[PDB]
Amino acid sequence: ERPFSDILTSIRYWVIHSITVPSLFIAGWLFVSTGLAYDVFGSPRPNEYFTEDRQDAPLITDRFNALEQVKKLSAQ
Amino acid sequence: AYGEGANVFGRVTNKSGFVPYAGDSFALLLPSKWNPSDEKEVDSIVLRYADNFDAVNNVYVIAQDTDKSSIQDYGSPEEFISQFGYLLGRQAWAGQTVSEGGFDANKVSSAALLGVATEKDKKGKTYYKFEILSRTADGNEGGRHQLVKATVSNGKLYLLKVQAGDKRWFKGTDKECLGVLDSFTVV
Amino acid sequence: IFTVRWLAIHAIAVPTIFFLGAITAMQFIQR
Amino acid sequence: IGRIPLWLVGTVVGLLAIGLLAIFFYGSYVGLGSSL
Amino acid sequence: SVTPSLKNFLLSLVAGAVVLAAIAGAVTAV
Amino acid sequence: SLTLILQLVALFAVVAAGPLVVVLLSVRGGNL
Amino acid sequence: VNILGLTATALFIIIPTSFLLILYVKTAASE
Amino acid sequence: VNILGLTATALFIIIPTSFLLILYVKTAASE
Amino acid sequence: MEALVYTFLLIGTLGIIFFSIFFREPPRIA
Amino acid sequence: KLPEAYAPFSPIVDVLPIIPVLFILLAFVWQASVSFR
Amino acid sequence: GLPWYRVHTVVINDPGRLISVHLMHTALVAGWAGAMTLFEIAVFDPSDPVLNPMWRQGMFVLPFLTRLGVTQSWGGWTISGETSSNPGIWSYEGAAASHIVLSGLLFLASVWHWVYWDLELFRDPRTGKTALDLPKIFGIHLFLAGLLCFGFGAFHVTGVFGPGIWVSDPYGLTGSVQPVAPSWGAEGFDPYNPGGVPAHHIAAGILGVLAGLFHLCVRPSIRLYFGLSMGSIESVLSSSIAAVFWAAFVVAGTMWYGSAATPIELFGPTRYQWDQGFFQQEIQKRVAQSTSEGLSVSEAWAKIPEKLAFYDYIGNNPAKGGLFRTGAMNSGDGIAVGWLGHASFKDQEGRELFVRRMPTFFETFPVVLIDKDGVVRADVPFRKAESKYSIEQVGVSVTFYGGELNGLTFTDPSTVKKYARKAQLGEIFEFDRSTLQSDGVFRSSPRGWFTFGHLSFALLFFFGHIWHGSRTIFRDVFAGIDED
Amino acid sequence: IGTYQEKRTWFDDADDWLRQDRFVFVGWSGLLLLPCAYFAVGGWLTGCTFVTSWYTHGLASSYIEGCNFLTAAVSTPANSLGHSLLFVWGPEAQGDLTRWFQLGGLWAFVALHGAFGLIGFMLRQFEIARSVNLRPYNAIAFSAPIAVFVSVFLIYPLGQSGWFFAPSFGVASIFRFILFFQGFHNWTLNPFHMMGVAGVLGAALLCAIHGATVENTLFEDGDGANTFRAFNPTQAEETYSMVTANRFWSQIFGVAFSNKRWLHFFMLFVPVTGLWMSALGVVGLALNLRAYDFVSQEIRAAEDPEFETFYTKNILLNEGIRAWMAAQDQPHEKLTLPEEVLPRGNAL
Amino acid sequence: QRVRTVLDMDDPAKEETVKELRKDINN
Ligand code: CLA
Ligand code: CLA
Ligand code: CLA
Ligand code: CLA
Ligand SMILES: C=Cc1c(C)c2cc3nc(c4c5[nH]c(cc6nc(cc1[nH]2)C(C)=C6CC)c(C)c5C(=O)[C@@H]4C(=O)OC)[C@@H](CCC(=O)OC/C=C(\C)CCC[C@H](C)CCC[C@H](C)CCCC(C)C)[C@@H]3C
Ligand SMILES: CC(C)=CCC/C(C)=C/CC/C(C)=C/CC/C(C)=C/CC/C(C)=C/CC/C(C)=C/CC/C(C)=C/CC/C(C)=C/CC/C(C)=C/CC1=CC(=O)C(C)=C(C)C1=O
Ligand SMILES: CC1=C(/C=C/C(C)=C/C=C/C(C)=C/C=C/C=C(C)/C=C/C=C(C)/C=C/C2=C(C)CCCC2(C)C)C(C)(C)CCC1
Ligand SMILES: CC1=C(/C=C/C(C)=C\C=C\C(C)=C\C=C\C=C(C)\C=C\C=C(C)\C=C\C2=C(C)CCCC2(C)C)C(C)(C)CCC1
Ligand SMILES: CC1=C(/C=C/C(C)=C\C=C\C(C)=C\C=C\C=C(C)\C=C\C=C(C)\C=C\C2=C(C)CCCC2(C)C)C(C)(C)CCC1
Ligand SMILES: [Fe+2]
Repeated sequence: ERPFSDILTSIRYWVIHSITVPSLFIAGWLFVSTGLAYDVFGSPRPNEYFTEDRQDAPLITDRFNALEQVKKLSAQ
Repeated sequence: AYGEGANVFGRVTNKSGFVPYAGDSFALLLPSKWNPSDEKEVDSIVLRYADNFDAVNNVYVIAQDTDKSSIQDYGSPEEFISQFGYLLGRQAWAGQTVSEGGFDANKVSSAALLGVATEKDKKGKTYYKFEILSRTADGNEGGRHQLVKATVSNGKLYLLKVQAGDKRWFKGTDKECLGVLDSFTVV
Repeated sequence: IFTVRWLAIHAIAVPTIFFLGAITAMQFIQR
Repeated sequence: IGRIPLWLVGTVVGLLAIGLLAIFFYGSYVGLGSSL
Repeated sequence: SVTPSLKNFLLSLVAGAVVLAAIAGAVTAV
Repeated sequence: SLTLILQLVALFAVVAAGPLVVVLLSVRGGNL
Repeated sequence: VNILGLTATALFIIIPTSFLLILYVKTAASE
Repeated sequence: VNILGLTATALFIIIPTSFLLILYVKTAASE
Repeated sequence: MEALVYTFLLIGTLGIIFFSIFFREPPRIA
Repeated sequence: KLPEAYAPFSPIVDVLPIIPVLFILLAFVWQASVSFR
Repeated sequence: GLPWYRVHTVVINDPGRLISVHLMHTALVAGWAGAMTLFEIAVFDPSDPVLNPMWRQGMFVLPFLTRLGVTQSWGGWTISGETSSNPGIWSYEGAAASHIVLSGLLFLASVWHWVYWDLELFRDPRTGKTALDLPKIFGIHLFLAGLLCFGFGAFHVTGVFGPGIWVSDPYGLTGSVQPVAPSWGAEGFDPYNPGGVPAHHIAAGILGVLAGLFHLCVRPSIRLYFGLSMGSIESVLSSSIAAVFWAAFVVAGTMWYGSAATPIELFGPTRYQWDQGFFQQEIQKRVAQSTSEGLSVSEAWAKIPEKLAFYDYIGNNPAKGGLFRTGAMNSGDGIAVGWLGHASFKDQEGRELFVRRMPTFFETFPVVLIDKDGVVRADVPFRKAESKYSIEQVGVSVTFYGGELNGLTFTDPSTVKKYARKAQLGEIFEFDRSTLQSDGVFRSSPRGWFTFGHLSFALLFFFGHIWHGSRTIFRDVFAGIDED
Repeated sequence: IGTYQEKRTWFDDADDWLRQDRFVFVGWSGLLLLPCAYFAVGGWLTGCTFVTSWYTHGLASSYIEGCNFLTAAVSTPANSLGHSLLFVWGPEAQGDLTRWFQLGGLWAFVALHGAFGLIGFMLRQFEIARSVNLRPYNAIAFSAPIAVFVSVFLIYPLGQSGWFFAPSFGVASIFRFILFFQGFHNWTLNPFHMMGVAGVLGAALLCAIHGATVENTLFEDGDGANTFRAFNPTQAEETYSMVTANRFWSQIFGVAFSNKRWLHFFMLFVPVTGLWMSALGVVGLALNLRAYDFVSQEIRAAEDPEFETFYTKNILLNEGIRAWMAAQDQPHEKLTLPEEVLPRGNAL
Repeated sequence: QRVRTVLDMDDPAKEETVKELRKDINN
């Protein structure tokens, strides 16, 4: 039945998980360090926190054209 | 959201807390944690900055036109200060009271002059620097210190005040206020 | 294997360590 | 099967988690959002 | 005429039907 | 800074001292 | 007197009415 | 609502207390 | 007028606390 | 601060406080190693 | 035996008393309706239909009376302003008398059904045990529901036989009861379009008639019979209470957001209209037109209707009262007597300042004066010490046009502060207060109280539907478990 | 079923494969509960590490900005969007996930999927209770958490201007929402809220007193100091002396329980009643219907400058709360309130 | 007549009017 006792103590289970867990850790490291989260996410970096046009917090103030509005109010 | 790596293992970029800024015919150091406010105080304001925590820690500049030649034509520091009493704030309470004490009759605030100065520029132009304590009857924030600096450009008499709370003055704002005050260079 | 317990454990095992390594990289991100 | 002790496995997992918590608490004195 | 909102509605509904079919397949694939 | 590396190796020395003792005593005889 | 009389009337129409209802139900539930 | 509060609080006390008392003595009458 | 109502209803509350404490239903061991 | 004789020992002494909390953790390790007898 | 919370389960399997208690509940509801609108007519003040409408007096069932077509009264007055020369039999308290006689008839029928409970109609000829033919009963009831919906949508609202409905202009000025033609397109699905209601009820009635016929025809299957606890009447109970708090959430939403059958003139405004500047935008573009072509803001403010300015008031907001600010809105702020005109504030140099409108979320709000460019020029000084924004030193005068005060410019600091505080709430109105002993705070609209009560009732009925679902599926193990 | 042949079909095969013993029970309710709950927890855990609030509330609410666990939050959509559901395909985003995140649409996504997850969890409780046939009082008690969830995450924003006034998914954001009701609504003085807090502290009372009493009036069952092993899973006899408990509480408190069943049912009864009354109170708050002002007390405070009370102190502190709220909590109002108009006391 | 002048007239009063929420992407 393998009730969480023999599984963690099994060398066969440990060997196949000696690669996948570090691979996931390295991929998670690189996903933030390479800025892919910044690219596919839309989150602003601290260097591009503010634009030259506005020194203050952004305001959408719209409901329907908010897509192109956040396009022109984000950090490009 | 263009593709570039994160900032890691390359030391810090800014720690001094001051970010340079220039406007029209002038340039000074502004605090990096302060946010400029759209609340224009006087009718002749070009730039104004303030702290996001408390709006008391604020600063702005004045671009009023001049009719004289220079601040030297204005004369002594006391005579120069005595003409510009609108910057501190007039008392809107007019009823006579003696139940507050320590101040003049029908007065709830006083302007305690903490100092004057005569600072010269690179060649010959003087940078008037003063310090005025602006207390109240209740002593809100333990009073307010007025750090004013003035100079003469090609017209456009430029005044400054770094108004800040007195509790902030001994709780970690005096050095930043002095750094703003001594960097008000007008060319 | 690919059992129900396998999928249930993996769907909460893989992404949490992915974001965990993300936070680990994210702590050392300088200014 | 039982070659690596379960208490040993739990000890390794716990030390990994505790050191990671120490790293995260270290991340409040440096990096982003660390008042510097 | 046919609005982009209505087009997105049609795409969302056929996507939901695809999701339902995928749920059925995943539960019948033991 | 050398103090950081020696801090980390001292931390390694103090985090490994316990498990090494308990593992060696678990594999060598008993009476623990 | 416009509402104190209302309160007096309310107390008079309830308190003995409630007392009578207590006694009546105490007898009615016993066979 | 100076004495409208009086009449509202009065009836809010009265109706459940009379109701509960009636059904309680119904219970207690049968031993 | 309100103070009388507050006092009366609160002393009634504490009195019925007393009633529920002392004049309660005695449980049976059977 | 540290003197001239003990100057490189600051990273050594920097680790000293965590000994008792790591010690109660060691006690948990030993109780887990005796299989919670 | 049965505890106090199970008393009505004495009539779970007795259809005669089930019909009887339904009849007497119907009687009590009809009697309450009649008594409530009698009380509302007794306490209603028709003195000013514009500045003191029914929703400013806390009238609750009367706006629903005026929604379906009953507008006149036997007292010789109509809410729209006209005089009911021949109001007819169907007045407000005439409908009350109809409700009362219906309640009496229903109560007598309830007593009859209680005393005659052993009716062979509830006994099936197969075995003689107590049973109800639930599929055919539902088919019949759905057929009657479809027939009534189709009739109400084909004759009442169409006006070929009935009175139609109350339709108002977008800003709620005129208002009228008239027949409405059906809207068979997407405009019919426009929630603010009254042309969809006849089409909605006609299509719903046709579909209900067909569904009831199919139910009368085809019987259900064994699988759903043993799944949904079909054999228990409690399944019908759980499904029906599910439907009614569905409809409760529907009515709460449509009352809070406004729709075609929710007129502002009858049920009060919405807080979203105030937060969206609807009446203010209407007034100001009615000023822009006829000000851009001469006849400037000195006059033509009297051209602005007084109802519109009453609508542009935060005291008219339905979300400005409290949980316990109890009663009529007039008992809250006083009855409006007249409009003093739009306040125009000007400082010492000449720019026109404006007072900031009060957000609905605040009970109190500071008074500030902002320029056209959006930066505050003055404020009511709290500190008044080392303050350089006060009106006493800025020099702002207030002027009024088109109202009881027209062309009058006040320069005194106390009165300009007071009228700025009054204009903080929106338009400027005078309220009579000593006639009803007004406390001062704002009350809530009948629409707001309706929405609050129905939201609470919908939550309670969601709990009831969960409990009855448990009761339906678990009818076998109530008293205990199988212990094996 | 029902002594008829009942030829096995797709429904029968699905039911037989679904209601069976596993490590995680799938059943029919797992068709909704598992995907909806998985999506909700994934969206929230993604939001507290990734989603910036700089374009929704103009704040920082994730670990990518340097926030900690509490200040990280899935932030609500902007009030300009009103009560829009903010679909990724809808007119707000139109298929663009990247800017759908910046719109705050995942707030509505996660709230919707969490409501469906609550529905699926209650349905899972009902399905398990049907599968092995005992009363569903767990679902009866679970009726109150979903009431709270609906009444604070949907009813309040739908009654107010929009989702911006709805709470955001995050501990410090919940704290902001809590102080928002403290200032704007006087939620402490609300009667239904006092009903709820009384019920919840009474639930804590009953839980603590029941656990302590049971563990303190236990029978012997021993010959060993570890009483935990004194209990056997298969026995039909009492493990704690209830009559001793009744005597102890009759002599300590004056009243005591005479029934385990009524004791446990009242333990169930107190928090469900408290949470339902709190839900009704926040439902009342959803339409700006508050227990804010006591009319008579504010009147006598107005015509009496000496009449100071704690209630009037609370009222004044609340308008101070709101005066400091408006500017930095309502960007879409852009309330540029100056420093002088802010109410404040002497010194400080 | 001009919608821009009434826009700047509604703005100091409130910043949530529907006409301010529509076609304000130019600002
Ligand atoms: C348990 C399955 C399930 C359920 C019940 C839901 C339910 C829901 N989702 Mg969701 N979703 C799911 C799985 C599910 N989802 C999965 C697996 C994913 C990952 C791909 C998503 C990703 C997702 C996103 C990104 C979003 C939703 C959203 C929504 C909500 C609105 C959906 C909508 O707008 O149209 C409703 C869809 C249906 C009713 C599907 C039913 C299909 C009908 C009955 C058939 C009609 C189609 C038919 C083929 C027509 C073509 C005819 C032609 C051939 C002539 C809704 C409550 C939206 C939301 O949360 O709002 C904020 C949203 O943006 N979902
Ligand atoms: C029309 C809907 C409806 C109907 C027909 C029923 C019918 C029934 N319910 Mg039920 N219930 C409902 C809705 C409904 N319920 C809702 C919405 C809830 C959530 C609050 C409940 C919660 C509930 C529980 C917890 C229980 C029942 C039970 C019962 C059964 C016995 C009732 C009884 O004798 O208690 C007697 C009730 C009283 C003696 C007085 C109740 C009145 C209270 C105190 C408020 C007073 C209201 C006021 C006078 C009128 C306001 C009405 C108006 C605002 C709508 C019965 C067949 C019981 C059961 O299932 O048996 C095991 C059971 O314990 N119901
Ligand atoms: C759908 C239900 C409903 C709704 C929405 C309304 C709405 C309204 N009613 Mg009405 N009413 C109703 C049912 C309803 N009523 C019923 C069933 C009756 C018969 C008893 C009445 C009898 C009635 C009268 C006589 C009057 C009104 C009035 C009003 C208006 C004034 C606001 C108000 O009610 O005060 C505030 C509302 C509340 C405070 C709600 C209370 C919330 C709960 C129930 C608190 C109570 C719980 C607690 C346990 C009670 C203990 C208190 C105790 C100590 C005294 C308002 C628009 C007044 C009016 O304008 O004339 C038409 C008026 O004089 N109503
Ligand atoms: C001869 C029948 C009749 C007629 C002509 C009227 C007429 C009237 N009634 Mg009334 N009423 C009746 C019977 C009738 N009633 C009965 C039998 C009762 C007891 C239950 C009531 C109880 C009652 C009350 C409490 C009140 C009225 C009120 C009113 C007045 C306003 C109606 C209103 O706004 O409410 C709105 C009516 C509706 C919204 C009807 C909606 C029907 C629901 C939503 C059906 C949906 C479910 C359905 C099964 C769906 C079918 C499925 C489909 C696919 C087929 C109006 C003049 C109001 C009034 O002002 O007092 C005088 C009011 O307070 N009545
Ligand atoms: C904040 C306090 C609090 C939390 C966190 C909590 C948590 C829980 N309660 C449960 C149960 C219950 N709650 C109950 C009574 C109560 N619960 C209470 C208070 C709480 N209960 C109170 C006060 C009562 C008294 C009435 C009952 C009666 C039950 C159960 O039946 C059940 C149980 O067995 O208890 C152990 C569990 C099942 C939830 C689940 O899987 O749903 C499935 C759905 C999921 C996971 C989707 C939810 C996603 C949410 C809605 C949206 C995203 C939110 C983020 C994940 C987190 C945001 C956090 C920030 C806001 C700070 C869960 C661990
Ligand atoms: C002049 C005066 C009088 C001055 C004082 C005035 C004053 C200020 C008055 C205000 C006070 C007042 C009443 C205000 C509060 C108003 C308000 C909030 C009302 C409360 C409303 C209320 C009904 C809440 C409903 C919500 C809800 C149902 C909670 C009820 C909580 C409740 C009663 C729980 C039980 C609490 C508790 C004490 C537990 C004891 C139970 C008990 C004896 C268990 C012991 C026990 C354990 C065992 O394990 C076994 C085995 C046995 C056998 C056994 O027994
Ligand atoms: C017999 C007769 C008659 C008469 C009749 C009548 C006269 C009736 C009536 C009646 C009436 C006159 C009625 C009324 C009523 C009322 C009601 C029915 C009510 C109620 C209730 C409720 C439901 C409430 C609740 C509540 C409270 C308590 C408070 C507030 C809150 C609440 C809501 C909770 C006739 C001639 C016809 C015929 C022959 C004989
Ligand atoms: C002076 C000095 C010294 C000494 C010291 C001492 C005196 C001692 C010790 C020691 C120690 C002290 C060691 C240790 C270690 C430990 C560890 C490493 C731990 C652990 C654990 C964990 C991590 C976990 C656990 C758990 C829990 C709690 C839960 C459940 C179960 C488990 C098991 C999982 C030396 C020489 C070093 C050098 C330097 C200085
Ligand atoms: C978003 C989204 C989505 C979904 C997703 C999913 C469904 C998934 C997931 C996911 C997840 C699910 C994630 C996660 C995370 C997690 C975490 C981050 C964790 C944690 C924990 C912690 C950190 C703790 C630790 C500890 C310590 C250290 C101490 C002691 C012990 C304990 C354990 C407590 C998609 C893409 C579809 C699209 C739409 C949106
Ligand atoms: Fe127990």
